[PDB]
Amino acid sequence: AVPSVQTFGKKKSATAVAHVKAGKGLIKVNGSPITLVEPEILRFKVYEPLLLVGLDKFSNIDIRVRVTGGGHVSQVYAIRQAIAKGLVAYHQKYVDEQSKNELKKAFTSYDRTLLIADSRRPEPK
Amino acid sequence: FDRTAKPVPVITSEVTESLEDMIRRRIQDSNFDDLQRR
Amino acid sequence: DFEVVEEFTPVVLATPIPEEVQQAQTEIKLFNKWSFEEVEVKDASLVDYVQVRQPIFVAHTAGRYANKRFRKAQCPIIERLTNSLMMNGRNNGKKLKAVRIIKHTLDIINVLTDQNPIQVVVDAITNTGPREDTTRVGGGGAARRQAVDVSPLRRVNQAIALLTIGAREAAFRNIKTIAETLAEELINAAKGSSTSYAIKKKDELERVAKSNR
Amino acid sequence: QKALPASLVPQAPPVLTSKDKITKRMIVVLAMASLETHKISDKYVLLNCDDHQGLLKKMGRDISEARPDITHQCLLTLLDSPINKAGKLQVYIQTSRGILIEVNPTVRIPRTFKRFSGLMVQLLHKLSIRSVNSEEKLLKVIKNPITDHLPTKCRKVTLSFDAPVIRVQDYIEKLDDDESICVFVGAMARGKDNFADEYVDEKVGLSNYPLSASVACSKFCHGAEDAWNI
Amino acid sequence: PSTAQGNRHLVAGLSSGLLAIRTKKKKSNNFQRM
Amino acid sequence: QVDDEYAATSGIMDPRIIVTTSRDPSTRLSQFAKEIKLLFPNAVRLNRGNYVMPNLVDACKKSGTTDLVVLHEHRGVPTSLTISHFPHGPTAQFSLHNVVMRHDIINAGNQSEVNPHLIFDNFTTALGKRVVCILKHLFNAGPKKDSERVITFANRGDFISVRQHVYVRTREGVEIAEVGPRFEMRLFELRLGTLENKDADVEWQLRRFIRTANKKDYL
Amino acid sequence: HDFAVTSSTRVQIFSSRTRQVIKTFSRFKDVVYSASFRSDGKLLCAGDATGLVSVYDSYNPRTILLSINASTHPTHVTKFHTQDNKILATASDDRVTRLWDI
Amino acid sequence: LRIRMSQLEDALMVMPFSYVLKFLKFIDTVMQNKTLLHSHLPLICKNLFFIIKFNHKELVSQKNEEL
Amino acid sequence: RAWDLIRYRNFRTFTGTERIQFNCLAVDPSGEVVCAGSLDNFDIHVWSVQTGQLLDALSGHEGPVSCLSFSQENSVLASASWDKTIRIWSIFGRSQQVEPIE
Amino acid sequence: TPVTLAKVIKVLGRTGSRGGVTQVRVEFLEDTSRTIVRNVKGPVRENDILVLMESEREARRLR
Amino acid sequence: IPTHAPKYEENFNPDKKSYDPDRTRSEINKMKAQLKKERKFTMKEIRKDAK
RNA sequence: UGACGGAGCCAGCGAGUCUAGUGAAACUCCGUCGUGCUGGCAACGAGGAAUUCCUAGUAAGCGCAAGUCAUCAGCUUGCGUUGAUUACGUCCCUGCCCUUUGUACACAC
Repeated sequence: AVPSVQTFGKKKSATAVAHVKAGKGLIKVNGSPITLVEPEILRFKVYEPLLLVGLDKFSNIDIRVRVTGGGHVSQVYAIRQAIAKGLVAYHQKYVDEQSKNELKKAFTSYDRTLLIADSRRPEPK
Repeated sequence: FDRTAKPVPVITSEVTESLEDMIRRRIQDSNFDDLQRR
Repeated sequence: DFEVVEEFTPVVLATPIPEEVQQAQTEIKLFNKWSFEEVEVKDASLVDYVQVRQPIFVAHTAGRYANKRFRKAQCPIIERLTNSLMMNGRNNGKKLKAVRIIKHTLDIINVLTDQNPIQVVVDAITNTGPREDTTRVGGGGAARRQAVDVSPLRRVNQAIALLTIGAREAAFRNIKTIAETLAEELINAAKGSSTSYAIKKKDELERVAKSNR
Repeated sequence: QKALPASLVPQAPPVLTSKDKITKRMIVVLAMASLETHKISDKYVLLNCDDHQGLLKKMGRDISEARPDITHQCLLTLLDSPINKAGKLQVYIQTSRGILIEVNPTVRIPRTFKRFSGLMVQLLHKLSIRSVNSEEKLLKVIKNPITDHLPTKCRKVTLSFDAPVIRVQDYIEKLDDDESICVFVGAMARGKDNFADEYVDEKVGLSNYPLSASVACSKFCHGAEDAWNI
Repeated sequence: PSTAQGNRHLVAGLSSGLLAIRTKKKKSNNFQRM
Repeated sequence: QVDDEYAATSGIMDPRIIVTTSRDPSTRLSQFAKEIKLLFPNAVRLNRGNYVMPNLVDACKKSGTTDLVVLHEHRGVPTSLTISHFPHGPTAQFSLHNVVMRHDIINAGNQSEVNPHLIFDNFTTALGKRVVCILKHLFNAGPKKDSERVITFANRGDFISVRQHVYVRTREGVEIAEVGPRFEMRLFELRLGTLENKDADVEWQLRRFIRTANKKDYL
Repeated sequence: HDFAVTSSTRVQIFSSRTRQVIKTFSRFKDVVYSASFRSDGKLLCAGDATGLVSVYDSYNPRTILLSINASTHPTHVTKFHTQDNKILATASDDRVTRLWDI
Repeated sequence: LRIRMSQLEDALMVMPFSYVLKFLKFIDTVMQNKTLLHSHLPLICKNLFFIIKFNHKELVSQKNEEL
Repeated sequence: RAWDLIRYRNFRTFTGTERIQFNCLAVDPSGEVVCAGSLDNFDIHVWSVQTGQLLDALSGHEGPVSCLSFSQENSVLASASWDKTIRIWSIFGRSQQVEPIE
Repeated sequence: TPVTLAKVIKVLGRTGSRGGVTQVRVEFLEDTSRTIVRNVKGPVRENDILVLMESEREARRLR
Repeated sequence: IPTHAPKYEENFNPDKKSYDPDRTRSEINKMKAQLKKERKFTMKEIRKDAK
């Protein structure tokens, strides 16, 4: 019944599903808040989808992320990818396309690996 | 008693000179087998 | 005069976010402490090789810099310092330990010399990197050296190498750790005191090049 | 107006090694030493000019180049010099076969020759020699090149006979407060004084006469003692 | 010090080997809408 | 003649070979793998560590490599090699028994790297023709007729002796010299898909435990 | 809101709300004499009877930040500048005080 | 003449500007002997035009009426 | 195939070895090499123009090569294909370098 | 000693230089028209600046 | 500088082992090496004549 | 880069009525110590000369499973976790190879 949006963030074998919907503004990773995501030195790697665009985008929506697999740093990279492209997809579908591609421009100017992973490797020289 | 399979051959001077003068004969008469270009 | 309103309600979230964390949406600082603006590279020819113009939050950009030739000239120089810090057989792979001791050494660089530690480490790079060197012109192995110049990417490479391995040998079996020896090394290399391993090694390389020029 | 030290009782000087690249010192490098070992069948020896007629000619080399006596009598002179007792010197040697040996200041090199020969056999084959009191390790084969072990601020000169002659006292007070001095002296019987071209920026000499090896060492040491007030 | 803003202290350490500290100290949303 | 999954590019195109080790190899296996990549030409070596075999196979067969040689060891001494031909082709996997390598023995100089000549001795059965085709379509087609290195795959009772020789042709005969690794390899399995799955249909694999095992060759 | 008490061979920081020792500095070799905080309250200098000024950071006794080796005589008073931050004045039983840039 | 056409554009690019100036002196002397000017016209044209086309920025900043 | 627009002659014809149909091409600035991509082959075919031979077949796309273009200044090849990937090939001078941008 | 800065305008190719050392052609920054041939040690490309302790010396080959 | 005397054995031989001053631990090390080489040679020979 | 003592946490392989699934370690945090070897007068404190291998999820660190007709358990093969430095130029040295009519159709050389 609610406007909701589901995205995916992947690094090596971690995978994070982020559901974004309209709400009061709560960002929850694995049930716990976002301010508990260990190893606590990469908590700003998790935070930078919020601090790159401002918390006034997150003031009206609530995100929840479920992260399985991987290790510590692969899980924080999956979390930040899921949060970033979930915010982009929510502003695409339920807010205007101008804020959509402003968010895409800001995340892509920081690093496009917030939005597109580096996936299939190696190179056979 | 009995055993499953013939064990691995211990390489001797006579068998190495056997395949050695075999390939002497072979590369003398140049009757070897490679690929050919298409 | 003229002022723009662009938020129209004080932004409050349901998950409480710390005040310094939500203060970090106006400027990106390294570890939320050290600002990247007014951090210039005070020696030209090394600007465009020591990169301080995209600010980061932690020295763990997992981007790929080793698949084109001069692509590591735009890895941020804090992260190049971190990656060069995590090398020997004992400490291979341990980038989180390297990031944590880089955080500790920037804190104690600032508490000793009360100035910007990113500016201190950038000055240390641009003072450490040797501006001349010798190759061994062979002649089959005739032991004679000929002085060559040295490109700025090699100067930044050898600067980070000299600083980090000087911090290792200075922390080898003394009371100080790698963070404190690296802090002393970066401070002395920034001011250029000739008490550091790194710029003593630079002065030796440049003097040998001046000798068999 | 200036006070005394708080403790007048004389401490021993800190013995310096390659693990201290900070302190100003004097490195003396005995280059092209003749330290090779050989088998008899049952027995191992160090190659002399005198333990054989033609073991060296069976090995190909000539007998005039198998002289460990002169690096022995240089090592005695350097380690009985007062600068070694004061702790401002360490002695590196490098064999003509390219083997670098670090020599501690704390070592007591044996005074006769064949005791030193039996010491050099075990050093060359066990790569390490401990003390009788077995607490530290005081004669050891280390890894080439020597510039990995020399101090980071260190002027490296070499000694010869055909060079602009200097005086050691004013030459050493020319250099500054943290610069050491690495003096490559050749421990050959004869040869061209080019054994260390790739490490050295200054090739100097001490006399106008053909100077023996340990006499050149003792001349440079006594000049250093006068320059550093020892 | 001058800006103590809390529990304020006078401390004196003696030559006897001890330390003396003397301090001076310092319903419903429906009902509320009604 | 050339069989049904090699006939499209038999002599049209040069091969492209990857040579790679098992997982975290020992130093003698790395020396051995360098010897295999400069045994046969247009082969390069790839450092397998933390490579999954499905995405390794997929990266090879979309980069365009023809085939893969995976080497397995036992405390230095290499024990197996698997040859996987990539355009959904066959894998012949072999065990290696008497391995003597030049990096172990002697600095006898450098090798020759010419497109070599190839000798195949008494591969009489149809399985012999199959293993001849899979062993010689990892070599370069059409060498010069005065190429001075030859290699030999000689069957000696299901134990393929593998050697490499250089030669000149003198006035009274031909004088031979031994370069590179000698083996006796033996096929323990063929199957018809690539290395990724092991769900592929088996064309041949040796039956060790049947009671008529040691009565015949290429059983 | 905290104060450092210099007893013999240890310096204890007490809190001004519980009056118990929150933190303590015990790795001195002889009698520690003076212990003062910097004007920013971020680090703590302590002069010791062997003439070794050791400055730690406050609220972390395990990270000795630098050990100035002053005179061989006992150093009896060590305090940072009250205006400047990076200079430390140590007087000792050598009848000479020293200003050190840290 | 004896340098080859594949490495001629490298042979003319290696040489510095002092050698370019004396190359111009060489061309200036050689087009007075009109025998070996006319037997090497396209070679002189190719080399001279590549030389000043490559070194054009420095040549037009030289200040000497002799040149 | 190549066309002289002076003598109006088709002087060169380049085919592959696989009997595919070509959908896009790209030439060198210094026109030594022509390059062409198909929509059924996933390879890029690299022909010399001076001789007529097939100089290379660049492989690495996992989808039909939709478009080719040579950079006019530094002469790097850019191909882009339906596997959602643009790819940059350094062909000239010992590199054989591939950079895939997803 | 006063030092000078010089931007690479051309990495010289097919010179017979010793490996690990590449000849290069640099123009100055105080007068951006005059060049000099130097030969550098690390990896170098065009329009990057390198630091000359002297500029009174043209570079020969190394070999 | 203090002056220590160097510990070394006279008439050194690397191929012989060091002279341990205990005749019941040097002996067990000698006979452990002896059983290892003779056991290895013995079972190598019996498995190759089994082959 | 230690040693004690607590705590938080993160994988992917693997399921025969057969065996005699939950969970990893490195990591992260919080208290405590404090850096001159071994015996019933032996070795040893990161290993000489030489030598081998190596270019991105690569070197290296880390654990967990399996045990697939050959091989392997004095171990072998998988699987994930963490993850760099330096080349990415050059034929100067060492070698190996190719060509020496341009042929293939213009233009140009």
